[PDB]
Formats: sequence, structure tokens, C-alpha cells
Amino acid sequence: SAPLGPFNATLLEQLKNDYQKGEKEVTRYIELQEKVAEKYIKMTPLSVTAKKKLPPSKDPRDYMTLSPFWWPDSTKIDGLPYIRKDGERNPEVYEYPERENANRFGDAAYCLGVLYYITGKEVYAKACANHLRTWFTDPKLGMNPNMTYAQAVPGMKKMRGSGFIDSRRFSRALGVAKLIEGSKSWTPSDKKKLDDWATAFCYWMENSTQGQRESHAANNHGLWYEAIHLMVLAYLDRTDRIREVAEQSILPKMGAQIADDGSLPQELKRTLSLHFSTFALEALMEANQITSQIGINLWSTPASNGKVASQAVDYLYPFYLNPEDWKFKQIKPFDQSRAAILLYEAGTALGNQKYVDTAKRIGLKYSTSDVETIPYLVLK
Amino acid sequence: SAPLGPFNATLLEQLKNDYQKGEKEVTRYIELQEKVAEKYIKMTPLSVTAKKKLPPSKDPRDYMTLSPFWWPDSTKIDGLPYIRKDGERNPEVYEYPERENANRFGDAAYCLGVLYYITGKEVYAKACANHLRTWFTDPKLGMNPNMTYAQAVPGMKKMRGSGFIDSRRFSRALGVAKLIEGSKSWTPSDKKKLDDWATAFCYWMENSTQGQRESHAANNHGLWYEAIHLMVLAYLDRTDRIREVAEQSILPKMGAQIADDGSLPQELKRTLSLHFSTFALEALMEANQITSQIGINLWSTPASNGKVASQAVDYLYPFYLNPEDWKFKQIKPFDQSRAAILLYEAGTALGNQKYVDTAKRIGLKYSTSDVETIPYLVLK
Ligand SMILES: O=C(O)[C@H]1O[C@@H](O[C@H]2[C@H](O)[C@H](O)[C@H](O[C@H]3[C@H](O)[C@H](O)[C@H](O[C@H]4[C@H](O)[C@H](O)[C@H](O)O[C@@H]4C(=O)O)O[C@@H]3C(=O)O)O[C@@H]2C(=O)O)[C@@H](O)[C@@H](O)[C@@H]1O
Ligand SMILES: O=C(O)[C@H]1O[C@@H](O[C@H]2[C@H](O)[C@H](O)[C@H](O[C@H]3[C@H](O)[C@H](O)[C@H](O[C@H]4[C@H](O)[C@H](O)[C@H](O)O[C@@H]4C(=O)O)O[C@@H]3C(=O)O)O[C@@H]2C(=O)O)[C@@H](O)[C@@H](O)[C@@H]1O
Repeated sequence: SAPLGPFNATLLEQLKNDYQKGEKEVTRYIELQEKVAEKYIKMTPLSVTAKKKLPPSKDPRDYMTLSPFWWPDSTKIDGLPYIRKDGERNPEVYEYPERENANRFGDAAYCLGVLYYITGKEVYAKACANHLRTWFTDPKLGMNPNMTYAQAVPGMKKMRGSGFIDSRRFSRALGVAKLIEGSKSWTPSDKKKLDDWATAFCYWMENSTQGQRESHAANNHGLWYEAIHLMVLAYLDRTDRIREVAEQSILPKMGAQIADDGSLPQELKRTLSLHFSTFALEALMEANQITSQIGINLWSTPASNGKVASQAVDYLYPFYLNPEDWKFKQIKPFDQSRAAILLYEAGTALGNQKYVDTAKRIGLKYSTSDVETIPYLVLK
Repeated sequence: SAPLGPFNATLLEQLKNDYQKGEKEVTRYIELQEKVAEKYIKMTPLSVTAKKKLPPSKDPRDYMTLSPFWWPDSTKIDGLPYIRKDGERNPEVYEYPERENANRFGDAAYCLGVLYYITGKEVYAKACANHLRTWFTDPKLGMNPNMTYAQAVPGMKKMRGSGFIDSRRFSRALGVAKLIEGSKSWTPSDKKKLDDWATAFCYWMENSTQGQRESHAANNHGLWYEAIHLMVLAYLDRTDRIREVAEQSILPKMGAQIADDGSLPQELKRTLSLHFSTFALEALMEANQITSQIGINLWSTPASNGKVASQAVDYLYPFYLNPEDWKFKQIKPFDQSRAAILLYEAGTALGNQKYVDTAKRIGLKYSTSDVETIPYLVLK
């Protein structure tokens, strides 16, 4: 039975079991994943402090990125204040190194951590550990446990909490740190430092004005707030809070965003309405992977108001078959492959066979290097 | 009378004329422009050499970018060779610093060069000169006269010339070096080295395999190649070569790329078909600013087969009024504002009053700092 963590635990245990018994098709797939995982062993650990332009704190260990849809105002002399253009990503985002580096980190330690759980090879814990220590707890290189300057906007006068959503890239790595516990590379002291970091980040999440703000959001930000919350709380083994967050926060939030016809009106008014409809569910989906490890199924539990998350999958299912039939603003192409894991997650949770079959018909590439697909041999 | 170069010389002469007569509307507009132009006086000059990852020649003076629509292949262990996704910019392009720095350089030298022509103030030639010397001729910081490594593609086996289209960013600034001739800051030695650089770049363009191959390209690449050629040749005062290039290369390219109904079929097969129809026409417009300064109107001059460039504007004009009407693949929203300069340039050259009226009805913002709109007070 897998440690509590941010993954489909049924598929991970199934993979580890078959790999130990020497079943050939799982053993071949894991030997692929080990070839894929080799660049993370050579890859030098990244730090939030690899940046030139510092945040207002003057502190390089503070995480700072730019809110992606905010651009200079050409009609102003300084371009300040930035204006918003929904869905159009400002390439200035790439001048903030943590934006892409936390992705690269998150992929590398998630991959290495799942490979060590499946295979038990110490090489994968030892390397996962180097990445975790450097990003999180190192006294010089580790990131301060807050998101004060996440998605900061030049010229903006009020403090915003919208940037918190960025935390999902390293919070999954926090969760999978549970999978190297017991290895020789992950000493008791390393665990104590990280538990302390995770304790402080959770405190900031819950009590900062930006975190309180983001816990209250009425769209997909509030759903990703809680999915991140559960990852932190699961890493810390706080299962009573997980049940409390699931019953008092995620389900009422989920029910307030689902219209009568299953649509998500907060996302429909966006210029990337089909991307953000799917983004909302993806939060629920990663939340459910933790809640359902302790007996709570978020896809089928109805909210107080009678709305249930399956109604949202129903509304969107036809447009996963035929994304061109989408009748709302979508100013970029929508990646149909995102529907694969989503309909398989919700398909199994709901016992809907139409969903699981469409998940496999769309599929993921057998050989892909995208680490979030590592547990999904069943899709490949 | 304006020196030969890459700008609407009729509007530039009208602006310097009315600023000298003390007219209030232009004097106020030019004084807006001078406050926009202040940041370029202080701006430290950029170099092609400010990069870490070196080109295969190991020379930091060689320009190198990534071809924007080419992506790592996730089904390959190293992502190699890259595959093409038409219309989808790979944000890895921003890891090549010249991509955006040639834009910043070109904007600053062009803005400072036009402002020197209009106002005569020496501080604008001195600042323009600083940018020009560093980008082009400096013996350590200046860029080599070639585009060998422009839009390189990881894993690609053959040599390509597609990247030559990047040249339009610094070749407009080359042409504007003609406006600062005669200032105290552009010494005869500075002009010599630049003349020598431009002559060596012109050689590479016409005689390298990549330059030859790009000069014969069947789509908008061949038209932008000749627009860039006419900038280099106008800078070098080779006005008979301009007559030859227009008759022997631009006019056949037009005759073959405009179809009988006025569409640009090579641009209609792209995933951004309205953007690339406009991009081809934009190549003719910048080419035509140079040719019509020596009496050649590329909008109404027929190819050998009777086709004229105005038939291409005819085909698209309805869609410039209503881009939602556009019936071909266009996977990102088209920017209607590009039609202002375009419909204005085409409309005056052809005496089409329906084009000029529509240009001003679309308009440009009076205080925008986009440097290419400096001549177009008429649109503001
Ligand atoms: O590229 C990336 O980093 C990821 O982007 C992800 O999309 C996120 C963005 O990161 C932003 O946080 C974006 O913020 C939105 C809000 O969700 C919200 O719509 C807000 O709208 C306000 C608005 O600010 C204004 O005041 C108006 O008057 O009221 C609006 C309202 O309440 O409707 O605007 C914010 C903003 O643009 O700052 O939200 C999305 C999101 O997740 O919803 C995502 O695409 C991810 O996949 C990328 O990796
Ligand atoms: O972002 C920028 O840098 C600017 O991009 C401008 O669009 C340019 C691009 O910069 C590229 O140069 C792009 O290259 C294209 C070729 O035009 C051409 O279509 C080629 O087509 C081949 C293809 O390589 C492939 O093998 C396929 O199977 O066959 C094709 C065929 O049938 O011809 O593909 C090239 C490539 O992508 O490598 O071309 C465009 C362009 O047409 O100019 C522009 O958007 C500008 O505004 C940006 O600033």
C-alpha cells in the first residue's frame, strides 16, 4: 500500500507489484522509464535563487514570477501600469527563471521519486534527495516558504493572491518526497528540515492574507488552492484536515461553480474557456487522488446544494471527442491529450465505462517522457 | 528631400517640414515622440555576443536563434530530432538572447534615427551611433556579417535558409544609419566600417547557398528576402540594383504567388493563414517604401503575367474589416491593427480612398510607443 501522496495510488502499487513479480510488460515499461529518468540523475539541482532581478524583499530565496496575461501599456511612457490581455501569454514571463525552473525541478523529483518507489534502486532516492534539499531546505539555496511575490504585476497597487496557483509545480514534488522515506539517502535530519519547511508553507497558505484570499476564489483558483493544500497536508500526514478540507471546502466550492447544465460559468467567460474548464477539473482530479486514498471520492460525492462533479465531466465529454465543436472563446488550440488522464481518473472513480474507453482510445504515447504520465501504462 | 531608406519618405518629409515651420500639431506630436525616445538615450547598447550557449562555429559574434515552430520530440530519449508544429511558438526561442535583443536594438536605432532626421538634435545621432557601432562594426561586440545560424533546428541534418527572415529586425536599423550621416557623431570612419559591413552582408546574402536558396523561396520568405535586400542595397546607394531586383525578382515572385482571385495560396495552407497573407503583403509594403523613392510602385506595377499586388489587398480587405469572416485555418486571433499601416501604405500608393479611410477608422493610438508607427501621425 503506497505512502499517502499525489498520484493515482492504485496504478502505482499495481506497477510496483507487477515489477517485483517480474511481469514482462511492466518490467519493459519501467526499463523505458529508467532510460527516460537518466537525465535527472546528471541534471544539476536547481534553486529559486538563480535570478538577477530580485523581489521587493531584496531576497533571492523569495519566489517571484510575472502574472502571465499582463503586458506593458504602450500608451504610457514607462509601460506602467501593465494592462491585462486574457489568454495571451506575455513572453516576459520567461525572464523570471523560477517559472520554468520549478517545472524542471517538479518533473525531476517526481519522476525520480516514483522510480524509487517502483524499483527500490537507491540511485533514484539519492538523486531525488539532491533535488529536494536544494530547492526546499538548503540554508542558502532553498526557497523561503511563502508565495508573496508569485505572479506579481508591475504597476499594480494592491496585493494579489492569484499567483499561489504556481505552487502546484513544486507541491507535487513535496508529496513524492514521502516515497523516498526509509531510503539511505533521505536521513532523519533531511526529513525534519522538510517537515519544518512544509509546516511553515502550510502556515503561510492558511494565515497569510494572500492565502486566505486565494482559498476564497470562486473559480479554478480556489480548486487548485485546495489541491495544493491537500498535497501539503498529505505530506504532513494530517489526514483529519484532509477530510475536513474535502468536506467543508472542496465540495462546497465545487458545487458553487457547477451550473445546472454542468457547465463552469466562471471558466466559460474566459478567452481560453475550454482550456480553463479542463483546468478546473484537473484540480479536482489531483485533489481526488489524495482524498480517495482515505475513502473520499470527489467525483461522486454531491455537494450540499445537490451538485456533483460528474455533472461537469458530462457537460465537457462531447467536446473532448470533438474539440472543434466547442462554442465558446478558445483563442489557442486545445490539447485533446489532456482528456486522456482526465476521463480515466473520473471514469474509474464513477464506474463509467464510456469514459475509460474514450480515455484509452485517445491514449498517451507509449514512449513519451512527460513525467505526469508515468503511472499510466494502462493508457499507453 | 529624405535620404534613401526604409520608411515612408513622403510622411517623413511632411513631418520634418511641419516641425520646422513650427506647426503646433506636429510640434506637439514630435515632443511626445521625444519623451518616448528618452529611454533609448540611456539604454546600454546590445550585442549579439551576450550569450552563453555558443553556435557550432564557437563564435559569439554569429547570430543564432531557434526556428520558432520546432519542438522537442517527447517520444525520443533526447527530444531529437525536433518536429514541426505549424503556428505554435516554442518558448525555447527566448533562450536565444538575440531573438529579442535584435528587436530592442532595431527599435532604438530606428527611433533615434528618425528623431534625428526630424529635429536635427545631435543627442539623437550620438545615441543612435552608439547602438549602431556596438551591434554592427565593433571588433569584439559586433555581429559577423552572415545569418548562417539563424533559426537553427536541433537534430536537423540539412542546412536551411529560412532564418534569413530574422534579418529584417536589424536591417531597418542599418538603413536608418543613412539619416545620421552628416552629424558630428557619425564620423567618416564609422561610416566606412558600416559600409564595409553592409557590403560583406550583401555578399553573403547573394552568394552563400543559404542566401541563394532563400532568394528563390516560393512563399512570404522570398518576398521578405527581397525587402531585406532592398534595405541593404538602399543603404549602399545601389539604386540600379534596386531597379533590377524589383523587375527580375520581386515582380515575378508576385506574379507566381498571387492567384487569379487574389489569394496567396502558399499562405493559405498555414495554420495562421490570415497572419501570413498579411506578412507577405507587409514584405511588399516595406519593399515598396524603398522602390517608390526611385519611381517604382510595387502596388500597381504588373508582373509579366498581368497580376498586380493590389489584387492581393482586394482579396483580404473584407477580412480586415471583419476578421471573423476569415474562412481558412487561423489558430490564433488576428491583430486587426496591422491593417492600419498596411491599408494606408497600399491605399495612398493606389489612390484607393476606401483603403485610406479604413486605415484611419482603425487607427493607431496617438501616444503609442511602437516605434514603427512614428511616421504615421496621419493615422493618429
Ligand atoms: O502560464 C501560466 O503561468 C499558467 O497560467 C494559468 O492560468 C492562470 C494564470 O496563471 C492567472 O493566474 C490567471 O489569473 C486570472 C484570474 O483567474 C481571473 O480570471 C482574473 O480576472 C479578474 C481580473 O483580474 C480583473 O480584475 C477583472 O475586472 O475581473 C476579473 C474576474 O474576476 O473575472 O484575472 C486573473 C489574471 O489574469 O491575473 O488565471 C489563470 C487561471 O488559472 O484561471 C494556466 O493557464 C496554466 O495552465 C499555465 O501554466
Ligand atoms: O516568430 C518569428 O521569428 C517570426 O515568425 C514569422 O514566421 C516565419 C517563421 O519565422 C519561420 O521562418 C517559418 O518557417 C517555415 C517556412 O516558411 C515554411 O513554411 C516551411 O515549410 C515546410 C516545413 O519546413 C515542413 O518540412 C513541411 O512539411 O513542409 C513545409 C512546406 O510545405 O513548405 O516551414 C518553415 C519552418 O517552420 O521551419 O516561416 C514563417 C514565415 O512564413 O515567415 C512571422 O510569424 C513573424 O511575424 C514572427 O516575428
